Amino acid sequence: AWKGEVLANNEAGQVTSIIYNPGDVITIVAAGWASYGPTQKWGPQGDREHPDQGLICHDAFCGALVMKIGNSGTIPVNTGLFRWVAPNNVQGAITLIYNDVPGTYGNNSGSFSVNIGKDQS
Amino acid sequence: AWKGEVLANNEAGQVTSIIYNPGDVITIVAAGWASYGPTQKWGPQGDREHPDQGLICHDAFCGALVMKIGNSGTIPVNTGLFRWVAPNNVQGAITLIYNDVPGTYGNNSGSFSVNIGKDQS
Amino acid sequence: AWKGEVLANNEAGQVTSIIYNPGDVITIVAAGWASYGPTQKWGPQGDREHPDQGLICHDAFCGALVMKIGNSGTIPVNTGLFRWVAPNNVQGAITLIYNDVPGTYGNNSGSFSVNIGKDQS
Amino acid sequence: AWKGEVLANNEAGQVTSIIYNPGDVITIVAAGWASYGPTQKWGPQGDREHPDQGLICHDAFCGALVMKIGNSGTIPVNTGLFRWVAPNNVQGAITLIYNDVPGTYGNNSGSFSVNIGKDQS
Ligand SMILES: COc1ccc(C(=O)c2cc(OC)c(OC)c(OC)c2)cc1S[C@@H]1O[C@H](CO)[C@H](O)[C@H](O)[C@H]1O
Ligand SMILES: COc1ccc(C(=O)c2cc(OC)c(OC)c(OC)c2)cc1S[C@@H]1O[C@H](CO)[C@H](O)[C@H](O)[C@H]1O
Ligand SMILES: COc1ccc(C(=O)c2cc(OC)c(OC)c(OC)c2)cc1S[C@@H]1O[C@H](CO)[C@H](O)[C@H](O)[C@H]1O
Ligand SMILES: [Ca+2]
Ligand SMILES: [Ca+2]
Ligand SMILES: [Ca+2]
Ligand SMILES: [Ca+2]
Repeated sequence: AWKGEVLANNEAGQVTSIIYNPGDVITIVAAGWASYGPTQKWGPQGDREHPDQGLICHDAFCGALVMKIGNSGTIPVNTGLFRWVAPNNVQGAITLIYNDVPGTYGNNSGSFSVNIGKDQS
Repeated sequence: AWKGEVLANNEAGQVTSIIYNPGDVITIVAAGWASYGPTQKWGPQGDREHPDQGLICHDAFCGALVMKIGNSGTIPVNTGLFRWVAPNNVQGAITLIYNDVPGTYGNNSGSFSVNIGKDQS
Repeated sequence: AWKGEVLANNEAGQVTSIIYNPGDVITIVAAGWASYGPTQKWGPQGDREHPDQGLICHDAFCGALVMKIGNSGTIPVNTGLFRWVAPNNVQGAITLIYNDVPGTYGNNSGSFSVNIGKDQS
Repeated sequence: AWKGEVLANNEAGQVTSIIYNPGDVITIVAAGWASYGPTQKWGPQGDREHPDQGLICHDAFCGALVMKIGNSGTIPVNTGLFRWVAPNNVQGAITLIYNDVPGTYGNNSGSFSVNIGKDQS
């Protein structure tokens, strides 16, 4: 398994040791509090009231946890994924990223703690 | 494994099909949006700004997900637990409960979608 | 999980650390060479040519690996069981035993090396 | 997971659905009775008394279960593998094969029933 943190201010995102291969089943659990700028903080599902001004993932809220698998588009993680199979034909290293608008990470704060494991299959 | 909804207004809580036995390793993933009364909604970590006015779980925020195992006291769940082993001598049915003040659940709204599975041991 | 040795000359068999609980899924893998008396040796499936002269398990060959779960009768194991669920209402410690005729274990030799794990459920 | 039969008389072997990838933990359970020619039959550990006359796998007995992983050389399976990882730089499709001398498969009979699963990591 992999265990680490994802900083809200990291535009590049946090590379993990997990390589998603075809047929893999994985479980992700994410926790913690972070901000895209404001004083308030939000958990891994982010801020359901904030408008999307060009987020790196249009299928999750501003301040939510998202990922890429290899060269893929952004995929919502939020609080996690239970015994999940990639619905698309994606393969490769998982990178975790805080959902914010490109070029606006500098004022972000906080972090999520994240576990990723492969399940039986 | 078990998958189901934990209603915010369900004061008795949601009994699951999971019996926790000594040595069991479990994973929980919880998602969704709910309120203890206000117009706003919060995830399974609840509302970090809201004071404790007599919650069923003093170790989690108002609006968070908690559980009991058989006749245990409440245990925080929040977004979930990854390959978790019970610290205390506990056993029996896992029940999932929305964290609010007893007798104040009537004005609650939303639900959390929750998966629980036993892991390889 | 549990790992250990099942000696062919141990009429009581080997009590393992595994407590089989309702709903568990288990995997057993057994390996090695053992004898019920002759200079020849046989693997965990035993000797398919040998008549049953009062074996502890009538559903496996003489020299096979078998088990008991709590107060059950003998259940054939042979080379192992893959993601296996016990009959309804069978529960308790798993005991591994070499299949021979009671009172005839003293001339036995060799052992099976066995792994038992709980699988995801 | 994969489940299927490996015939003793199939020189090329049984190609499975399992692609072994770097990091994968696998379990195999093999069972059954087969012959390399004589009237006797042996399980997946094969015949410990038969000399090696140019077997496809010098590390296992004649009549044992063996495998190839992608372009690897033969690797013993015998009764199976419990939560096993392959050597570095061994990867690809698993093919299961009865251990005999090339060109001598036609007088073989019987089959092994095999299960292969990927385990939690
Ligand atoms: C207290 O935090 C904010 C309040 C409003 C905005 C807006 O930019 C905004 C702009 C609007 O019109 C131009 C608008 O509609 C009238 C609106 O509706 C609520 C919000 C952004 C932020 S944080 C700000 O968020 C962005 C991400 O969207 C970046 O993360 C930035 O670094 C943050 O400071
Ligand atoms: C070389 O070792 C043996 C040879 C024959 C027997 C028989 O008792 C036997 C008797 C038969 O008919 C009367 C028979 O006819 C089909 C047969 O066929 C192969 C074998 C047992 C044994 S080992 C002996 O085995 C027993 C368990 O069966 C005990 O484990 C004992 O300790 C061993 O010495
Ligand atoms: C070394 O391998 C053998 C040698 C001889 C035989 C016999 O068929 C045979 C025939 C006899 O009469 C004509 C006989 O007289 C009593 C005898 O004594 C033992 C054996 C079979 C085998 S198995 C052989 O194994 C190889 C692998 O090593 C191949 O799998 C082959 O296909 C098998 O036949
Ligand atoms: Ca920002
Ligand atoms: Ca309330
Ligand atoms: Ca004996
Ligand atoms: Ca042959």
